[PDB]
Amino acid sequence: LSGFTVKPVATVYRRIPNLPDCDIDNWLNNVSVPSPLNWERRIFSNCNF
Amino acid sequence: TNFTIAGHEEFIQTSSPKVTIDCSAFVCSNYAACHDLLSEYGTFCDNI
Ligand SMILES: *[C@@H]1O[C@H](CO)[C@@H](O)[C@H](O)[C@H]1NC(C)=O
Repeated sequence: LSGFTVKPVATVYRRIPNLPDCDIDNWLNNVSVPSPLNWERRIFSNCNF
Repeated sequence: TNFTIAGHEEFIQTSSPKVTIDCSAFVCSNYAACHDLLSEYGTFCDNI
């Protein structure tokens, strides 16, 4: 017959708490709008969003 | 004028390991979205 797999009995969930926000809205809604010639870049890491 | 007796050994292959392959489990082990497309063929695993 066809194969089978043992069904899981629980669920493991691990995350790092106490992390600051990324604040992408504060970067997108900035009053300093650049141009395609001098486009800007900001990297978001180790944050929640 | 004088003789002795010599012994020799020889092996001939007769049997072989009976290998069975589960085609459905080999292709779409634990994924239903995979089986939904593997059943669109079916006959490949059947003939295997
Ligand atoms: C825009 O970005 C600059 C540079 O970080 C910052 O000084 C300024 O407060 C920002 N303005 C707004 C409205 O977020």
